[PDB]
Amino acid sequence: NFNGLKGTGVLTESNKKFLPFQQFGRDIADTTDAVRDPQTLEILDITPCSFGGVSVITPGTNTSNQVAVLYQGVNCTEVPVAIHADQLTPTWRVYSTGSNVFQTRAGCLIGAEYVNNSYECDIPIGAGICASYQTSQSIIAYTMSLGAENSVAYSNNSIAIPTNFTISVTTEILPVSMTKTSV
Amino acid sequence: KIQDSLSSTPSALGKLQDVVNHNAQALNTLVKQLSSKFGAISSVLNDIFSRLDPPEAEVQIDRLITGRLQSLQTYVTQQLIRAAEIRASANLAATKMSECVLGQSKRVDFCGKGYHLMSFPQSAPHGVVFLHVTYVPAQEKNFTTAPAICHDGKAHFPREGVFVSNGTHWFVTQRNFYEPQIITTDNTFVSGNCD
Amino acid sequence: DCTMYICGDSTECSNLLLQYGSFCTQLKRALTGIAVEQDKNTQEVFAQVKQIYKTPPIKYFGGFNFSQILPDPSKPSKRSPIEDLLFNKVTLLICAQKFKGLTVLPPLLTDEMIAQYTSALLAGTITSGWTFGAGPALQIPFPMQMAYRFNGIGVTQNVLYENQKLIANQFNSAIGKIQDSLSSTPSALGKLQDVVNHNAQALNTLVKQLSSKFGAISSVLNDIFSRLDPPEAEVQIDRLITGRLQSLQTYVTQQLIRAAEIRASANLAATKMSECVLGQSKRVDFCGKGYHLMSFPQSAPHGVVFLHVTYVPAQEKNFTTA
Ligand SMILES: *[C@@H]1O[C@H](CO)[C@@H](O)[C@H](O)[C@H]1NC(C)=O
Ligand SMILES: *[C@@H]1O[C@H](CO)[C@@H](O)[C@H](O)[C@H]1NC(C)=O
Ligand SMILES: *[C@@H]1O[C@H](CO)[C@@H](O)[C@H](O)[C@H]1NC(C)=O
Ligand SMILES: *[C@@H]1O[C@H](CO)[C@@H](O)[C@H](O)[C@H]1NC(C)=O
Ligand SMILES: *[C@@H]1O[C@H](CO)[C@@H](O)[C@H](O)[C@H]1NC(C)=O
Ligand SMILES: *[C@@H]1O[C@H](CO)[C@@H](O)[C@H](O)[C@H]1NC(C)=O
Ligand SMILES: *[C@@H]1O[C@H](CO)[C@@H](O)[C@H](O)[C@H]1NC(C)=O
Ligand SMILES: *[C@@H]1O[C@H](CO)[C@@H](O)[C@H](O)[C@H]1NC(C)=O
Ligand SMILES: *[C@@H]1O[C@H](CO)[C@@H](O)[C@H](O)[C@H]1NC(C)=O
Repeated sequence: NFNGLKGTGVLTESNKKFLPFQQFGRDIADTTDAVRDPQTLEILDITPCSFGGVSVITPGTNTSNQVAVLYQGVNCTEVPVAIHADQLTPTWRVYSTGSNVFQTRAGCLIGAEYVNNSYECDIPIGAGICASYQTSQSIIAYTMSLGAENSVAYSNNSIAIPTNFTISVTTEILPVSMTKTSV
Repeated sequence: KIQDSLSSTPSALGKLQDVVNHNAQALNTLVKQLSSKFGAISSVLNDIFSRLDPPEAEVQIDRLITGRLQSLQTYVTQQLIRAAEIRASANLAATKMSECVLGQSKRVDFCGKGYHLMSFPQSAPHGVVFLHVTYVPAQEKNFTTAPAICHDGKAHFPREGVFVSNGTHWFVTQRNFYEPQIITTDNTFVSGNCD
Repeated sequence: DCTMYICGDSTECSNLLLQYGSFCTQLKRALTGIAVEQDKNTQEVFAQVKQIYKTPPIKYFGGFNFSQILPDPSKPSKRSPIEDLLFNKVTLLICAQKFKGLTVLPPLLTDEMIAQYTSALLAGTITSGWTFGAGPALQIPFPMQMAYRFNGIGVTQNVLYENQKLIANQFNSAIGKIQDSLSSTPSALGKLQDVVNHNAQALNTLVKQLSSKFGAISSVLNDIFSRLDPPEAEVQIDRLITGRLQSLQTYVTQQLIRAAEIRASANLAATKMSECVLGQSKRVDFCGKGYHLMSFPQSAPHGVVFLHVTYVPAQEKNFTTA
């Protein structure tokens, strides 16, 4: 509440210069980014707290009720510190001290272990990580498998000619029109 | 096989099921915004005419009316964008029905994966389902090949086909099949000295 | 994140925002669909073949030079020199300023996997040809693929072999000139810079919009709560919340239009990759100015580059006809 300024945030030491008459500091969006303490002169940098999205990696309700909460775009040390009574907006704080904490480029997937094998991507975590439900059952996260490597040969004299064929059929569903409506 | 396939997996008709689902959700959320105050005393119309006095009765029912006009405007804009998407998709069916069905199209991976043979249109609720027939090679053998053959001091390029060899004899064959024939003048044409 | 953007960290604005109803749910649902479409665009543009072929150990492809395109072993990324320039020229504190509920989710396919896909596409077409797009890939010596690509022009095969070297020298000189010309012009990749600049300026305008008074006495929510008693205050905060709501809706609508444009471009790119690359096209002015021969995909930030090859008659002589 610096000199009558009701605001919430984190106060840290700032090296920015102040002109002698200047007191406050402002950014492009008219948000106060610096103050001078009335009692003692100093440079303080107001920075907002940590925030980020939360998702749920759940299989079908039929299959099971084991989930895997992904905390997106946050430094992973915070949710250890977030383990407290009435110190986190989500109520299910008890899950924070849950299963194996894993680290990704997009965030921490609290509730799933990382296997080292590669399979097809079922549920995409983000930035090259995909989760799945596998069997003693659990949600496991791994790296995508673009496909099985194939090594086609090559030489100054080599041709590969097919000797047999298989007539195949496929399908291609396409919308053609939507529901007419009026108001 | 097709009969069985669409009967087994339930995620096949996803495309046509998504359009009707989107329309149903849009209509449902449109007819659900009639019970929100939009920053007014109440969402009941005759109630908001009844209690508040005439000078600010409007300062409230204009709020309601412009809010509902904004909701209608959002629904209409969403429908114009969706209809543009459908029209983009609808013109990819007229072209497919024109080329794949009424002819043989040589555009790669347009009328199905592999070499195209024909197609069969079928109807579906608010859509269409094509049924492409394709020619896909499968078992292959590798032979030794040469660019040309000089016999009388002159080159001999293949008319239609490729020169291959099974280790003892040279043959000229087709490309997307295996049919060896003895190399003859009817399959070769000359293009100068072989040096 | 409406709550964070439209309203401040203050609790009071949250209730009034809830009174307006499901304005926000509609918005997140709208900007998630956009993200899914964005992922599917690259998925369908680059991943036509699901078998990841590997580059041949040696590079003696009948006199032709594929060094600037084929992966560079030196750098850990298989990005090749032409990709290395394209990545450098695109060049994409303001991101830190996005504390106001605005984020940029990462793409599902990282640059390494995109590079591997572009390497598979470009490493199957130099040893197999057009086959690997229809069924089982079959190898065929590379000089020969070319003479079965002249034959589609209407010119017999007796040109590429009969003048094998000159075509090789012309192709090498052409690829060098392409690299130099791409390096030169400041606006060669401009269009690509225009896309990212449009996105950046849209975000910047959306950030600056909350400084506007929007007809209210102030643009700071905490101060307007503190100085103004609540019954009158609700008017001014209604003005602010409505203004920022309209700004957010305008941003979402503009993003929808731009996403439709990008989706059309992505469909065109998929058609070009499945027609110019995996086969020889006969559509005039589709795969390059002239009689088309083949194409090379190359990755780039938020886009693709095609190196369309073509064959153009040169010196003419006139005669008498019957
Ligand atoms: C007020 O605080 C300042 C800063 O420490 C000090 O210099 C000054 O003497 C104080 N005056 C009184 C009356 O406390
Ligand atoms: C769960 O199983 C029931 C009974 O077989 C079935 O009706 C329902 O569709 C299933 N739902 C899911 C999500 O698997
Ligand atoms: C969090 O910050 C620490 C301190 O620099 C760093 O070691 C760690 O890698 C960071 N983690 C993430 C996910 O950014
Ligand atoms: C046979 O092909 C290999 C593969 O590049 C090449 O290095 C070699 O020179 C070729 N042989 C002849 C005689 O050209
Ligand atoms: C080719 O494949 C078909 C597929 O079953 C098989 O029946 C046939 O025996 C194979 N060989 C020939 C020469 O057709
Ligand atoms: C066919 O390919 C295999 C594997 O590359 C090779 O071992 C074999 O020698 C080839 N056949 C001929 C006739 O060269
Ligand atoms: C090659 O084909 C000829 C044609 O009859 C046959 O006589 C010969 O045995 C074949 N050789 C091999 C190695 O298949
Ligand atoms: C291809 O070009 C590079 C760079 O100019 C050169 O180092 C390399 O030797 C060339 N290779 C061939 C086969 O010409
Ligand atoms: C066409 O050929 C004739 C002679 O054969 C020549 O006089 C005339 O200039 C030629 N046409 C053009 C446009 O040069």
